[PDB]
Amino acid sequence: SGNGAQGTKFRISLGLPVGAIMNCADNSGARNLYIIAVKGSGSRLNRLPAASLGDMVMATVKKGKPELRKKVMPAIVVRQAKSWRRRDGVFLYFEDNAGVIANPKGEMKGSAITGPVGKECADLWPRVASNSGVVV
Amino acid sequence: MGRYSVKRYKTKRRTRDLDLIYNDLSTKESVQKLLNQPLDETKPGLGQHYCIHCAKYMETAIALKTHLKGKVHKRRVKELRGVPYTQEVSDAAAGYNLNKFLNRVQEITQSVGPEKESNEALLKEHLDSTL
Amino acid sequence: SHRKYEAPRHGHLGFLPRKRAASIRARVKAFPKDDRSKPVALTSFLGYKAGMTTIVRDLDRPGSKFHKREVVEAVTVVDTPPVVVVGVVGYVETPR
Amino acid sequence: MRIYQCHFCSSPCYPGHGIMFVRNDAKEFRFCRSKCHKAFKQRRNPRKLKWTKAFRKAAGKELAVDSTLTFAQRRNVPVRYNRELVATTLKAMARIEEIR
Amino acid sequence: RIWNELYKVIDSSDVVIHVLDARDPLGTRCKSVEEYMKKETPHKHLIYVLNKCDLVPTWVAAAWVKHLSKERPTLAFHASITNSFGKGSLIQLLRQFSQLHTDRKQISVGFIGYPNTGKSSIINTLRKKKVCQVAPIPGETKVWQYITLMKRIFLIDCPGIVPPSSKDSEEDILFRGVVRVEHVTHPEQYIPGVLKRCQVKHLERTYEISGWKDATEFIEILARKQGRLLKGGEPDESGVSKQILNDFNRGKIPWFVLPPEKE
Amino acid sequence: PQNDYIERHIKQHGKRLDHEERKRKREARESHKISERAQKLTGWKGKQFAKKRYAEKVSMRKKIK
Amino acid sequence: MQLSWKDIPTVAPANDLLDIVLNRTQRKTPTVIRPGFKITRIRAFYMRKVKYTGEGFVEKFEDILKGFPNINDVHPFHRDLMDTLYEKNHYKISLAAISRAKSLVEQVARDYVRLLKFGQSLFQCKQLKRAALGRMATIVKKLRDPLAYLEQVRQHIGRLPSIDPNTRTLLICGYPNVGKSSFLRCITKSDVDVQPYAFTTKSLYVGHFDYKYLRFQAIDTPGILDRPTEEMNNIEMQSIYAIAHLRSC
Amino acid sequence: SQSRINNVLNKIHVAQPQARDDVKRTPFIPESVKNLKKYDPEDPNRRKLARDIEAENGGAGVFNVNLKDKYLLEDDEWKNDIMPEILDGKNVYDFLDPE
Amino acid sequence: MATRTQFENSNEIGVFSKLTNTYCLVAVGGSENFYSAFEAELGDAIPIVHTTIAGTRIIGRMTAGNRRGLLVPTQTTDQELQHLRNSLPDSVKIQRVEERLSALGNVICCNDYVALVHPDIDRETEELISDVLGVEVFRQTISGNILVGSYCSLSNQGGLVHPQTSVQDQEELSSLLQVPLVAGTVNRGSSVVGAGMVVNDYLAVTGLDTTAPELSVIESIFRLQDAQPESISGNLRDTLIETY
Amino acid sequence: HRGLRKVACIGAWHPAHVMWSVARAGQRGYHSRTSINHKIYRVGKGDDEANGATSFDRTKKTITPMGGFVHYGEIKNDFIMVKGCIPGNRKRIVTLRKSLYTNTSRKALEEVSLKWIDTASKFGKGRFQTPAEKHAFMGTLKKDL
RNA sequence: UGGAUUAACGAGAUUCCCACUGUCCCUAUCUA
Ligand SMILES: Nc1nc2c(ncn2[C@@H]2O[C@H](COP(=O)(O)OP(=O)(O)OP(=O)(O)O)[C@@H](O)[C@H]2O)c(=O)[nH]1
Ligand SMILES: Nc1nc2c(ncn2[C@@H]2O[C@H](COP(=O)(O)OP(=O)(O)OP(=O)(O)O)[C@@H](O)[C@H]2O)c(=O)[nH]1
Ligand SMILES: [Mg+2]
Ligand SMILES: [Mg+2]
Ligand SMILES: [Zn+2]
Ligand SMILES: [Zn+2]
Repeated sequence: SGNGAQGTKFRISLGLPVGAIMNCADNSGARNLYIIAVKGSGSRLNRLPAASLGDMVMATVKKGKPELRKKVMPAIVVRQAKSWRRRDGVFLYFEDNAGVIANPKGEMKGSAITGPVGKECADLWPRVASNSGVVV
Repeated sequence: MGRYSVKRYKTKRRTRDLDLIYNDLSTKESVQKLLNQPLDETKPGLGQHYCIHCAKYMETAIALKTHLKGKVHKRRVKELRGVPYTQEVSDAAAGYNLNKFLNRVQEITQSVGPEKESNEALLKEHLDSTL
Repeated sequence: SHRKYEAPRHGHLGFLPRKRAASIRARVKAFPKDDRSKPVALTSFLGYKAGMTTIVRDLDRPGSKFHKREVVEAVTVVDTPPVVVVGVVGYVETPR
Repeated sequence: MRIYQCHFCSSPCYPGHGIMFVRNDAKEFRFCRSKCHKAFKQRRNPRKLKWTKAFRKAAGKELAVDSTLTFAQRRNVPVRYNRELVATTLKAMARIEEIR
Repeated sequence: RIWNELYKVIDSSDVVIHVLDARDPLGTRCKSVEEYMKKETPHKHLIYVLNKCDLVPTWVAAAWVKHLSKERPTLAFHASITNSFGKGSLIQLLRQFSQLHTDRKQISVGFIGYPNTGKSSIINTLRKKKVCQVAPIPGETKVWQYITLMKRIFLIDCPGIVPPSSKDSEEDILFRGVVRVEHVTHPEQYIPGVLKRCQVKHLERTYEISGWKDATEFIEILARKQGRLLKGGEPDESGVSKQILNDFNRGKIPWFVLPPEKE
Repeated sequence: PQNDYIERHIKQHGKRLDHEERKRKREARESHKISERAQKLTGWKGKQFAKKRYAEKVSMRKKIK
Repeated sequence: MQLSWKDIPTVAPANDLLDIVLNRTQRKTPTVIRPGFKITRIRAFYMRKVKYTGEGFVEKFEDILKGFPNINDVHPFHRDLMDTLYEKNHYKISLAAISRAKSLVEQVARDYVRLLKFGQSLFQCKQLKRAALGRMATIVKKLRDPLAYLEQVRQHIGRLPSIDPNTRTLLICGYPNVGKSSFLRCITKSDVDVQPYAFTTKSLYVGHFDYKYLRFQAIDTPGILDRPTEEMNNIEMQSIYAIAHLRSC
Repeated sequence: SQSRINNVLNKIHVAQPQARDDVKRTPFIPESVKNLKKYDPEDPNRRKLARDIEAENGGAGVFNVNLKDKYLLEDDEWKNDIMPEILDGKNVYDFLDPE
Repeated sequence: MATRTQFENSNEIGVFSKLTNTYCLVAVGGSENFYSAFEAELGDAIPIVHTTIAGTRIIGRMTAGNRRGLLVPTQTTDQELQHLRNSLPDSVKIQRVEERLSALGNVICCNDYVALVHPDIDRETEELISDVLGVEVFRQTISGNILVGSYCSLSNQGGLVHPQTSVQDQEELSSLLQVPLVAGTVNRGSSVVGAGMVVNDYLAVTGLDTTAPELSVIESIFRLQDAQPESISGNLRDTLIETY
Repeated sequence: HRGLRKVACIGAWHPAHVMWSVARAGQRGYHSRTSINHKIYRVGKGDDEANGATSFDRTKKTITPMGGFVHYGEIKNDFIMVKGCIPGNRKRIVTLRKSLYTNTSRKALEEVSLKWIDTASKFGKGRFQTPAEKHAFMGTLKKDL
């Protein structure tokens, strides 16, 4: 889960195992991200932790603002590029994996997200539904 | 399904959906903006020397000089010729929003396409003047 | 020596032995118990499984995320023509 | 409950069929099936593939600009749910199907 | 595993030579071992050799000894297998020290210090053959060993040590060559560090380099000039950063720091 | 709550209506609960208990002498 | 930390600390070793016992050190407050005793393990085990008085209120039996005594109240008698240091 | 401080501008709120306030609310009817329109 | 009349509610506590609508509208479009839009006379808003911050902007609006101002932890309680400059 | 060496036996299971025209998908529509018993009200629910004139 | 203090970066 995620999140596919390199979506200056652990994971021998859309992970800027590295910050996925199943049945998917940086309560670091954002992620976190312009 | 098609047209290896390309070619200010393109450092040519019909960053002046005179770029030049297959093509070819289809194709056949072709002409002349 | 890392057992031991059934008609082993004041009513019914299809239903599931929203999901279709009675059988309870 | 026309096949795709791809320009391309999904991926031309309504309806095959084919505009002004209106609609829809 | 051999040579040694490097003695001392030495075994006197002196001009080669000899011998000596200036101050100091223990039948003496300071090199210059490996690689020798010379002064060396403080450095840890530059995944995030440490003149004089600013532009300049470009066209930043740091360590770029000057 | 708040509470409202007949009976019953814990309490809790009670009886003998 | 430290675990008295840590090393380590096993296995058995016991004590102590509010160099108001309250001298010297004991038990373990890697028989190593553990035991048995003091200082400072030194304040002071607490109880939501006797309180009582949508704290003090600043109480020097440091009406 | 006064001048100095045209702009207060009497938590003569409905029906996670039953049509009788939403194909709504 | 409340356990009232001088849209999550708090003072004067936009609860930041009419995004389904249609009376010209960006509530902050709009809105919409909403549009940006929807609340009385609005840009915006502005802050220091409160000509609902200072300042600018007409903003200068 | 799709250490030193819980190879499938708590969505009449139609679809169609079910004929008699799967493949005889207790889950009290019953073809990727639809969409063919 | 610090070549030894991938998450399917 994570704190600040309003309401319960059903299960969607797991597109971003640990080691994935997604994009940074907001205008915080970070250019891309790296996932080092996904919060709320399970616990199973050999099962790589994996991240879905709307999840909150622990990312590190692999390349970006020269003044942001060496630290690890909570990130929130907003695109996935692995066909997940919407409920009113249609398997949809995106063009690439991308997330936004937020302080652990859920509040945006940057100011505006560029690109479409998952409807499920925007529904779950109410601070993406405020700093997003294109809800899927 | 085998290897070529998948390890080429994978979601990590996309082109730029030539409806976007044609949109970017219709309007003169977009032509000039994507043509000047203040220097960046990741893209291979570092900004300049970039084909606007395709979506590729040719490395150098000579590289683009030859790229324009080829069968790939000519293939895409002819690919970008007519109405670029909006969703409304596929939704009016089934008896739905046929009026929106007609208005759009009317605009293209009468108002937008002339400026598009005129601008690809002017862009060719500019590519020459630089090259 | 003990075990280094722990993982649950692979499989379920309640379902053993994993052997072919005794028949195709799997048998009912327990019946809704009884009540000798309800009107007589059957407790079981046997039919034939025929395929599986899809459905979209509107959800009235208060307090749920999909309240007043549509939901698509699968259904099985079992083909159950009328069943017809041919005998009765009575069972007495013995200390065996 | 909003039957969509495949972006490529122009067929109908009912709830639960096919895949949808959302472009970074936020355009939802729906597909009737994997044939059309993969042809889209390979970037073919639905106006040069011979088996698809885009090619037909504007390649000399079955007609397009017809007085029957002007009743299916996506309505964006939703007025009022009148019962007699629904009744006349239900008659007229089958009438249209037969005439076309 | 390392501090073990360290105390093995401290105990089996009749005297200790704490090899510093000329370019940064105040950073490669970090003693907290002499405090232990003086008190648990006072009869070993911690000679100092300031190795790789030439990378420090004669001026600082005097300044860095003038205010430390007031503690220990402190014989600053750059090592070299044909021209080793600084050996004719210590090859006889240690030997007279050997004579002093005339009721010992021998003497055994041991080298200590940071890794990649020059201990194997000092053995090899005082012996005149590569009996131990010289290697720009920081951790080259991984076990102590005895070495015979003069049949009275036995010599021993140990692998390098780092007083484990969780403070005062990560960047100067990387700047002393103790960890190989093939074991850090972030090699370009310290090029700003080298460009804040060393000034711009010798940066310009070395490669040479294009007229520049901005260590990131510096790295792209290096790479476009060197032909370290990947598949179009963004060049090998990791590789060029690793080269700049190999330069930094092996001493292909001049550097030093200044103490209180000539009074 | 600032200072000695439970004591201010006890003086203002009181204790449970039966905190006295519970304490009394707990005490009177501890005499029984001591032997129960001595005839049960196997295996090193019995050792700790026995050594502790030996300590106690020693201290009480010290005190009365 | 600051502002009503209530985050300090609990200081079990010395016999209970001994019980807790020793029983813990008895339960959470293997306890069956036979004379027949390899001498390496025996040495390892007893090494693990000693190191584990050391770690357990050390964490029990490190908790107290990292927990207590660290009287000196916090804020002069609170510094002098716990001065008048819990005897600054005793405070610092008790906590220092605890730090010394922590170092001592770390040393005990780190010597006896270096020893045990030279034991040669189950009996030699069993004797070393009992020896190190008994030395740690007396080291801790010394700590009777510090811990008995710390339990009460903890159960007191936890209750102790939290007045910010700098927000808008309102101090209430004067002689006993005059009406300090009457005013406080009559102005702001609190529970302070009103009974007709002299020292109707014995420590600083607080109460917030709002004004212009802003927060103002009010502080009733016990009060002062004549007391020519030579003889006073921990009752009076609290009001003293309050009226001193806190800057308001 | 002499770097915070100017910083808070933002929120201090708020503009009453000049309306920059001839046109007018007024607060639209509906007549429907005037006669509306304020709500009371104590008085028994307070409104029904559908929280009361979901409490007395009822359950905070069980009340199946009637999302119909409050919308304004010609006759209420067919407010509890159904929209067809589809036919032999070609979803109904796209053909629905007056005339 | 500055009636703080809380969606299920969130203070961002503006992302789960949409309020105007003729109707209200509230999400259908969970229970009728939020909606009951609305109906507590809104009552029966203005129509309330339990609703859903594209099958989510975030409606206040997907729709956008004034008392002349409503404007809903693309991906709303026709069924819920019809639900809104029946629910609201005839005046509210509900209408879908075809747009590049769905979150209209974050790109158009509006009131019954004028609507600022995110810069890259299209021309068809630039005139469609005039068509239905009944205003005049100006592309803008609230002090660099694009997405004018969630960084400048607004009513027919005055507007509240996120605290980093510079004074000169504030003068430009106030000239555009012909009505006051205040660089506000809600919910213990949430920059996003429009997405933490909903407000109109007789009411404002903000979060719960919105402290009394900020509640009081917005009350002064919005002239809700009786009566605080924008001079009390200068009356309370004895507090707002000390608190910072 | 000597196999990879297996288990490596099928036993400790002691015992000198394989325990009944080591999970070796052998017959999979054809067991006799019992799923519980399956919801009955629709009891379809057998004489009725327009089964697969609801109060929304209102297009006359029966629940047999185009070209019948696969490896099974078409539906004619009274049927049951159960949410989810059910053990056993098509053509197989299943038994439906009723619930053995009083389920206290609101998923047992809720009322289902379907909206549309997919009746496309299951034999290949079908897209039209009725042959009338298929015909209307494709238009006439060479054969019919 | 009369014997000392290196291109090319390499089935030589070690470490690393790019491309790439069923090595792995986590297995699935086909052919002889
Ligand atoms: N310029 C210069 N380089 C030196 C000098 N001494 C040693 N070096 C070089 O620096 C490297 C240091 O490696 P070593 O000779 O092994 O000395 P070290 O510091 O003990 O390194 P390790 O033995 O591996 O711990 C050597 O390989 C030489 O190449 C010196 O005096 N001047
Ligand atoms: N009638 C009357 N009596 C008052 C008034 N103010 C104070 N008093 C008297 O003062 C008493 C209040 O006692 P406290 O407020 O406890 O004074 P205190 O004992 O110094 O309180 P502490 O310092 O907290 O211990 C009341 O019982 C009154 O007798 C007043 O305004 N009217
Ligand atoms: Mg070295
Ligand atoms: Mg009193
Ligand atoms: Zn080209
Ligand atoms: Zn096809």
